[PDB]
Amino acid sequence: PQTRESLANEIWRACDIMRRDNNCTGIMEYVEHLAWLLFLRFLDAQEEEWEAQAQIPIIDSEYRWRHWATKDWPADELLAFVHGRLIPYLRSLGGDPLRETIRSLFSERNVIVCASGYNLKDVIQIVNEINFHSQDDIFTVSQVYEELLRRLGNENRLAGEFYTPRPVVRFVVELVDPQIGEAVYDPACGTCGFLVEAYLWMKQKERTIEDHRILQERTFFGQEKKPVPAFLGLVNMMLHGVTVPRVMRRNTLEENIRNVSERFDVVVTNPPFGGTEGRHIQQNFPIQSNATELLFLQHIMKKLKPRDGARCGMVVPEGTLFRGGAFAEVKRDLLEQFNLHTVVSLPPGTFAPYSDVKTALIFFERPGPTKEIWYYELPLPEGLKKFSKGNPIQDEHFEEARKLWRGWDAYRKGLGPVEACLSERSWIVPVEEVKKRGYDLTARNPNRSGGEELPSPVEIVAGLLEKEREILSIMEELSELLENEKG
Amino acid sequence: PQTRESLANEIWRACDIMRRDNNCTGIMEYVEHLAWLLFLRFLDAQEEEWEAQAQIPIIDSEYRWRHWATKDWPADELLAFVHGRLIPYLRSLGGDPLRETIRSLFSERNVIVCASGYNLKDVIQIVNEINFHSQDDIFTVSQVYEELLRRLGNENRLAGEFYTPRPVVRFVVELVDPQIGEAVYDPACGTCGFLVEAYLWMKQKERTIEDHRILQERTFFGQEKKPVPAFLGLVNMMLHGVTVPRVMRRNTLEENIRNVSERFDVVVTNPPFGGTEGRHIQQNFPIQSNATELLFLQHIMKKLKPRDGARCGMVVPEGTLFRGGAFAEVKRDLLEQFNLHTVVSLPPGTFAPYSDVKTALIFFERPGPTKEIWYYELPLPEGLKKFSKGNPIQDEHFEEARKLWRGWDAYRKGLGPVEACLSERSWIVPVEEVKKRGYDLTARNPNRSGGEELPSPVEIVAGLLEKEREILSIMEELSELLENEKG
Amino acid sequence: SPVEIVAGLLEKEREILSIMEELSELLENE
Amino acid sequence: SPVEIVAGLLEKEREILSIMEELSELLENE
Amino acid sequence: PYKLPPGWRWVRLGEVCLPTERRDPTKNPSTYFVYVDISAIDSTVGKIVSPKEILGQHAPSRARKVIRSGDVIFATTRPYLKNIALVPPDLDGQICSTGFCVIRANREFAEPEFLFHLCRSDFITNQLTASKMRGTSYPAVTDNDVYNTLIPLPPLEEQRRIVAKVEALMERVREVRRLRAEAQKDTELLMQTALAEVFPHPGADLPPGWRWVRLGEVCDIIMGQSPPSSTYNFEGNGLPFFQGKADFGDLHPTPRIWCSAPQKVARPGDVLISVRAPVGSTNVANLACCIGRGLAALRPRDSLERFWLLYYLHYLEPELSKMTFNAITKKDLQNVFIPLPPLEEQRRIVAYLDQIQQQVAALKRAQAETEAELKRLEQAILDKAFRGDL
Amino acid sequence: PYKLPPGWRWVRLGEVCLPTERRDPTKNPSTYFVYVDISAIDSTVGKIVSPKEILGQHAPSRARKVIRSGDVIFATTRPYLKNIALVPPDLDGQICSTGFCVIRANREFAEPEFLFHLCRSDFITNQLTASKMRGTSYPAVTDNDVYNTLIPLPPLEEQRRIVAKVEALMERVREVRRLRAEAQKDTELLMQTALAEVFPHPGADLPPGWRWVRLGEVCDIIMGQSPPSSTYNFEGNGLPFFQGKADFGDLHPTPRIWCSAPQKVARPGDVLISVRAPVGSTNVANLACCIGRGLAALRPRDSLERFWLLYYLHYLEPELSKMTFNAITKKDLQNVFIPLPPLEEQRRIVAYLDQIQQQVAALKRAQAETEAELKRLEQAILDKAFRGDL
DNA sequence: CACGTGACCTTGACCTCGCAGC
DNA sequence: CTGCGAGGTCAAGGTCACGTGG
Ligand SMILES: C[S@@+](CC[C@H](N)C(=O)[O-])C[C@H]1O[C@@H](n2cnc3c(N)ncnc32)[C@H](O)[C@@H]1O
Ligand SMILES: C[S@@+](CC[C@H](N)C(=O)[O-])C[C@H]1O[C@@H](n2cnc3c(N)ncnc32)[C@H](O)[C@@H]1O
Repeated sequence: PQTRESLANEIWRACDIMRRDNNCTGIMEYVEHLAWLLFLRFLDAQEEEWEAQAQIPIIDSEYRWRHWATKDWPADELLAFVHGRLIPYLRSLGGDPLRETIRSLFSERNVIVCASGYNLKDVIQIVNEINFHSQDDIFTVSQVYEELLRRLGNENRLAGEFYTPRPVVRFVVELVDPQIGEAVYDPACGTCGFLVEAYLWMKQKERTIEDHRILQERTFFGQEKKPVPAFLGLVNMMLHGVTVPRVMRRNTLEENIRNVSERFDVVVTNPPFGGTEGRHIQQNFPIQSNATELLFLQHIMKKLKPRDGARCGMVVPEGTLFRGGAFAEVKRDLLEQFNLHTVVSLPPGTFAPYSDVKTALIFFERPGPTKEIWYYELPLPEGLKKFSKGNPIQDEHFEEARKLWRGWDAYRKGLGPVEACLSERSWIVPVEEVKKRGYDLTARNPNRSGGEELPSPVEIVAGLLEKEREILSIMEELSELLENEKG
Repeated sequence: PQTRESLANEIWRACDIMRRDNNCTGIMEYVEHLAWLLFLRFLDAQEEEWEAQAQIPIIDSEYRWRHWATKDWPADELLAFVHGRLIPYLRSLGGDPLRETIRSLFSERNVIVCASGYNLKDVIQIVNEINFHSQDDIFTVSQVYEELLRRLGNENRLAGEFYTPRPVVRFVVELVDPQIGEAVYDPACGTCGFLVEAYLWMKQKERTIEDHRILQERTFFGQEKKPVPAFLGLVNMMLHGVTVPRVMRRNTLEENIRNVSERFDVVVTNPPFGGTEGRHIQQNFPIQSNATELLFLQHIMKKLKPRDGARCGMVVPEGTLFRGGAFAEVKRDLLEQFNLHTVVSLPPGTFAPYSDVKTALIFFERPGPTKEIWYYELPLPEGLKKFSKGNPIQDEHFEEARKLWRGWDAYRKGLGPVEACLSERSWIVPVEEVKKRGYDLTARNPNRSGGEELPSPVEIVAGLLEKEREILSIMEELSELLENEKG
Repeated sequence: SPVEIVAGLLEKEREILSIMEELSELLENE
Repeated sequence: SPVEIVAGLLEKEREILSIMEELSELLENE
Repeated sequence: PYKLPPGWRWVRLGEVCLPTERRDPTKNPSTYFVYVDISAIDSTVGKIVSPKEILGQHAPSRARKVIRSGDVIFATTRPYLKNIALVPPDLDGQICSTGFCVIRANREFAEPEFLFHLCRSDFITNQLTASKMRGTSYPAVTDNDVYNTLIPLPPLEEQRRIVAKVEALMERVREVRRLRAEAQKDTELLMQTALAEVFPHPGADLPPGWRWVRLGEVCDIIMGQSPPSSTYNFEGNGLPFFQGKADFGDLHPTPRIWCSAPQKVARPGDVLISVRAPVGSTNVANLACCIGRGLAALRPRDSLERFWLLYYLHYLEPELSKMTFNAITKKDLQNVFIPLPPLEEQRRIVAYLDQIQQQVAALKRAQAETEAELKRLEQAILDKAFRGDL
Repeated sequence: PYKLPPGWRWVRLGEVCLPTERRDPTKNPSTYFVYVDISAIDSTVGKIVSPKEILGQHAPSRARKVIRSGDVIFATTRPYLKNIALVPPDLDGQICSTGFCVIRANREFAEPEFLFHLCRSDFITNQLTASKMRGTSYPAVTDNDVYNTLIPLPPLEEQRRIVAKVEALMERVREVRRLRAEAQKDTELLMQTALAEVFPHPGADLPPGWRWVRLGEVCDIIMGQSPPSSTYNFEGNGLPFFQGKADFGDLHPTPRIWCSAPQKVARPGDVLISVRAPVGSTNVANLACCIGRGLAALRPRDSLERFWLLYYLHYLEPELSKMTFNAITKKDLQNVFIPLPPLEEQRRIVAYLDQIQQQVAALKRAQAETEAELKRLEQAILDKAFRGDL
């Protein structure tokens, strides 16, 4: 498709139009502004298809993209229309169907709109000069959008929280190997999610008409809590894109795991990196801990279908790996419930600028119990202490990881020699040894330098203090409760 | 005593007078010319003492040193007198044996006389200005004479054959430690001999009337074959000096050893390295070999008195040490008959320019059989590969040798620790091993480069050749005699 | 002794806490 | 047999001598 | 290996050491000696707590190495168990098992206590894993590898004095975990104490409306039996199969295997009690499943709360577990005695005990995590210590 | 150490070597092997002349070392006896006695025969004397000394094919000594052959004027006896004492000891013959002396020349020495038969035999000296060879 | 006698079996 | 039933000492 051509270049132009504008502070604002315009145009197009089968009105007719975007506005009147009539009209549709959905998506803070009505008009017409009935052009816009999201990922430390490096994604999706049709799930899908990559891949094996409609209807189930990634992501999955994708603003942790009844073949995900949620949410899980990452791990564990070959690629931090207590318990369950067939240690700063925390890719399988685990530590270029905004992670480091993993995958089912999957960088750890370590899944490289790059002790004593004061809080809660309920 | 300056200088002047003269070619001629003048003056003095004992006729009054030396000659008439009427008169001496001696000394060829009668007269007046009744002046001339002999030793390669380095002498005499009165014997005393040093030592102990006579008459027995060293030596022993010492021009090998008679308490000697003698002489020895050095060794062995403590210091070459056959036999006998308590390896060129042959000092004792032997290798200055005319041997190297030997002498009689005598240049060899080696007494220093500095093969095969055809000659003689005496 | 136990347990806990802020105290330094 | 033996002995001797002059022959060289 | 601060040098451990002696005590048959073997060392604190003094005649074949004050003995057989010790003056000049590697620090370079804390760390033993074999199957290494493994040595030779500083940290640290252990022990007893109040001892009379009752009266029992082995399948045919406690989760049993023709089934909400050693463990059934002979299933009649019975059985568990070999029978279970309050009061107390239990569980997990991170804190102390960062 | 030519390098023997195996033949109990021990080596030529083939079961404890073609085996027990050998292809891959040092030359640096000829020389063994014991009483050295002794390595390393020159030389040299030995053996019988001519065997007819006579008739005998041990003195009291042949020189006996009260005395010119093993040896007596029981003294009577009798006794000596243990008696000596020519003819033949004997003595000593200098020539060949001087 | 071969002794290393814990 | 380690066996040298042929 492509044909970026004039079209790609424009879109880039719109971006510099927003750069000039006061109300767009940074690339963040560019991408969300572009997102809401694009989304409205999308909605209008989809309904128009639904005029075609109506032959056999979400909003109308003043407020459809057609009538107000086509018009040649005086700038001031356009700006006044958008803020004065349109956003408000959107804010309040009230139709029990989506239409509520739409507001949920216009529900909060700043809809990003240009300060100069002239700039707004320019960006709007650049957007409506896209042909939505040509998927070449849609493809182009999807590419520009993706690049914008990457640049956003580098510049802004707040995302960060809803972004994940595409090399990581592509790698995880490649190793998980989704087929059509197994549902693909991301219990927290920041923005896009791995779902787009999964889409493109499963699409590369598309084959037949019956299949394509499985891809666009029945294969993408995943979800998001916070509004801005939910919206940006929605726009991304329609952009790449799937005509009407299923993803919900909701909380996955409000759900009660014990009643389950929703399950998927595949889970490719990067849950949050871990703070507290607590209380009432905690009760939705058999193990109870304030830590979000642990609850997400549990949720994922029971979100998988009972059949053999149930897979999950997942991103975890150091914490989930070396921490004991509830983690160990969950980890114990994991190892017995599931076969966890690989871990890839990912160096610090992989996720910078958002965080420099060291992370690991966890690919765990579910035929049965876990016997042995393949560890691949991943090299930084020898120039750098850490991965950075200046030098980020890219697909190559993963080229090597890929080849060695092909080796391990061969050996695991015994179609290949073990020697293929071993390099001083890669080693294989028996499950017994991780159970003597108190379920510490952290990467320890046998053929490597002693230094384990462990935190300064105090940070350790600091966290130790904070959860000790948590313990005190728990005990006085205990004595409050047994002195309360006394007859 | 030592009124060197006034007198010594003149004698040196006389030497430069002969340097100017044509018929004195070199220091050799100087020393013999001086020798015959000095000897005549000596003879005259002794006879004057005998005028004193006549009170209670060696030479005609005309020919006594008094009358012809005192008078002031026109030079030509002096020269004409000495050659025409004096020397032939002195070959004109027929009488008691001693005059036979005087005749004997002159009778052998060509006394050294200056070409210029003026120079001759000058040298004669320098000689005649010596006071023979002052032991001071005699002491001085003896010193100058000794220095002349040393310089002669360095300059002339033929002497060489009748000279031995004074450091070697003094060392040997010091280790032998002669007492009064045990006779001292040098079966071949080249010139002076070790006898002067022995004299001076035994004299450094006299300290009583009886002793002196013993020293002057009964303690020096030794002998010389060739006329020039015999004469020069006689002059030296009278110079130092013993009034009229007993040593004979004769062949030491003249004598039969079975008859022996003799014999002496001490033997300090340096017999010739020596070459063949053969025939008639060979029959004088139980072991018969053409080699002079071996016959000298035998002679010495039987020349020692039977009493315990019978000693010999001796100089031997490599040949006597490493050669087998008759040598081994004699060597065997030595080791069994005698206790040979030390050997000092003397580096090549110690005798140069005469030889450069490696030599050894052999101090052998006669209490009994030989058990343990003390070996001292002697260092060259590390600048030098070998000792030379330019750099000769001196007393210091022997000083170190001295201290270590004191150590060994202490240990031998068990008055001291072995550790004293050992140094990397000192080692002790047990007799069993020298008998395993076929009586090779050559120095092998354990704590040293394995290199033994053997001569190149060719020389070995050469000597081997000449004595192989010697064997052929022997067999030719054998079969000639076996069919000659057939009945 | 249910109530008593929590008490003592609680004393033990804030004692432990005391010890580890002594630990943090002496660990910077830093 | 006395005379014969020296003879033969003599032969061994001139043989040995020959061997050792071939030895010297090949020894320089050197 | 890594960066170094200006003074420090990298030296092979051996380079810092003294040659060390070995002698044979049977050469002195009537002379007693103190013997030290790997069993004589406390792995936790790295001390020799239990030497044995032996007559020189009865000396074991392994007894041949002379220890001396300040020596560090490092066992070569599985040296991940941290049997390493610093030899006290009392043990100076004495034999210990050859299994050890004797480290005599020459005080010119290294202070011994520093070397002790170096060996005590995962550092040197990770050197041992890196070389030799990585994951080969032999438990032991030669003494001379333990002499070739790199260590960082810091001169001076005060810093080894620094370690003196480390001891401070560690003492406080170990003390913390001591308390934690005691806390953990005691914390669990809370639950039982709570239960002790709610359930009366047998034969006491009970608050009004309650009555003693035989379990068989208010509960009906399905004993369970194990099917033939053909029935077992992983293809999910029939019902899940639980033979005994080994299949139990902490609350609900995790099904790993199915039975195509089930015999005795447990419907959800049945209460499962193990009936053979270990007997008395309970777990609740969350799904229809088949039970083996190792299990019995309890199904509570109305007037009985499954959680009332459950908490009761939890209370009874310690001597509900007897210890000829342990088995319990239908009649045994039917004739155990249970207190029976009204159903609503049962559910009230059940609620109360439920929040006590959630609280002590959260508690448990919390202090468990603190313990783990105390271990990690220790490893952090040593890792930071052997670099100039204190 | 040395000075060396441009190509040459000094390297420890070990540096040039290959690691070498040792195996246990009892692991193959029914498999035969060829065993090599120090007794199996000819010291003179440095070869293995007598291996023994042994069943792997009966293998001696010593047999653990495996040899291969080109290996140089160098005995560590008294390695001054030159038991050193070059292993032939027939013995490749084989076991010998641990008392050997196996030298496997790696042909990159050293070709083996050069190393053989190096070890064969007094060079390396003198290195061994410089180290180890100098005088320290123990005959043997460890393998690793023999691996640490310096040697010149002669690259360009087909320069070490100068070994060819050495071997060429050496064989001719060894051949000479062979012939010399033969000469020496043969030369001895000359004397006896001469004697065989002059003395007729018994019962033969004699030239006119001669007559057979019993020795007792023409000789009178003083048997001799050993005095009490107090008489013996080194202070030269009484007469010298000769107990037996041990006191003999080859012509006249060397007195080392005296007897203060002699019993049986031998005047000068008496002829002494040993009467105990070895019987039949004779020496003339050159001085008045006392004789032990081991000796008998024969005084020749007027009709007889002491040298006629002496030469006769030399002739009779081989089975005049018989071989319960052998002793000879006054009567035994008196009844031996002797040819008696007129005195003058006796002295004539005595003169003739005298110059024969002086000639063969001179001969003896000459070839002995040649032999000795052949040994020296060999040592010279090797010493000159291991520096660039050929 | 003193030279070597068989024996004994030591060091260092691997094997594995009795024993107490999960 | 599995992991731990102390007793045992084993291999590589190294020193000791006795049989024995010249
Ligand atoms: C690291 S991101 C996921 C990245 C995403 N897979 C991607 O790279 O495209 C974590 C995301 O999960 C979302 N999230 C956090 N808590 C959540 C919850 N309780 N339920 C659903 N989503 C949640 C956050 O908004 C954040 O965007
Ligand atoms: C090397 S010298 C001895 C050196 C002498 N000791 C000295 O003080 O110079 C050997 C001397 O012995 C003499 N000589 C050589 N053959 C002799 C013999 N058959 N009898 C006596 N003397 C002899 C030689 O003339 C020579 O002067």
